[PDB]
Amino acid sequence: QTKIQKYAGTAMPYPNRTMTPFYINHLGRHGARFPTSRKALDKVEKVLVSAQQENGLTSEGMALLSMIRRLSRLFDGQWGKLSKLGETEQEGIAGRMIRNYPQLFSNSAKIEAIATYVPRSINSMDAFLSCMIRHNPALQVQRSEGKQYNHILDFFDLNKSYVNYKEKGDWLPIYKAFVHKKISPVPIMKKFLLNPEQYLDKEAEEFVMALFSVAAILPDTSIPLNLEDLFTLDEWHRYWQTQNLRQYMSKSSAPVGKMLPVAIAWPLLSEFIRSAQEVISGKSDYQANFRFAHAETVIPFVSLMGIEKTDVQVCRPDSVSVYWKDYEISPMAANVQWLFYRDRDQRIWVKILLNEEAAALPISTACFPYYSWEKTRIFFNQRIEMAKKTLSVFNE
Repeated sequence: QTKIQKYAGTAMPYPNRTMTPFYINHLGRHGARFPTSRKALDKVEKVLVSAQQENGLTSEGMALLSMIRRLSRLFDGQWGKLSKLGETEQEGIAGRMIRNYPQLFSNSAKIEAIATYVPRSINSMDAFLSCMIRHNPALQVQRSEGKQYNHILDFFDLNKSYVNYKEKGDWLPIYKAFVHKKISPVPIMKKFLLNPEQYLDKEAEEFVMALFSVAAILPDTSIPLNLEDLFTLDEWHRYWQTQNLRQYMSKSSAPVGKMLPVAIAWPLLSEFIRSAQEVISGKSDYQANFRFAHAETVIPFVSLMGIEKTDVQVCRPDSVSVYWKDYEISPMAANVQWLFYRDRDQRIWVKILLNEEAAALPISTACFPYYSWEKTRIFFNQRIEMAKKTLSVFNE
């Protein structure tokens, strides 16, 4: 809601969200989590400590060093864990689902959930499922997780050409030029350090970006401490535009990526269609399929679906933030739900929810937000055919 929250990008907490379908196809990111890496924290601490050693800290810098050390102790042994906020995010998504559609989860409905091998995704799964079961203990639940789901939930680690692009592709120099252009370190470091002009641009920029990283993740930890006022609103705006661009080029439909980051999600799109077709035909009689994974799963998946705006190909880096916004796609606990309906004449309609808001597809319908399942499935199969055609070029 607030501009400052939006500027946390994919580190933004799930936004406030406070007739009846026969099936629900779901994919959700884990809820809000702790930082996964101590790298930014340690870099901020090294710079401040070393400055404290040469009498180079302002008053606010000494206070900042004290605070950073406290965070280091509070984060210790918590890295990457689902936070209590992340638990409550899952409980709200689950709870709104069962209260919006209780017949679907009535009687002895059958649901299945899958997660990656990552504990925060599993703990998110269970927070979600415990809510379901508390509301209806007569639910039939199948719960599984692990590397057997790597191909549909973890494709971003398995595609060699994509891993190479992610680690050393042409988006890197663009991203680094964008950072140098958008971030002025010296005004920020003046708050904390005497003589910030004595710092080289490279270390000054690594310090500032590391500091942003620490401030950006703090609201996801449930620790009652905040660091947003380390920076002005305009500085957060600029930092966000750089992180938004990094996500868009490394994981979404930027021209520099040639759709390789998007194409790799096709097995999940294929899996989504198959599980719906099996429910529709009666081969399966699950009332819902839930899947718990990561931003790296959701972002290319939403782009591959073609949910409008999310697969735009912007040639100019400075224009991306106008057209593609990562906090509207992959906040914490980001999720995609497909709701299936059968009408009076047994026709099948699908409604697509991104973060619980109706999403548009570039096909026609006479009753938005409801789309013809036949037309939608035909469109998704074309998306998969295109993704495979893309992948045939980058076969390494």
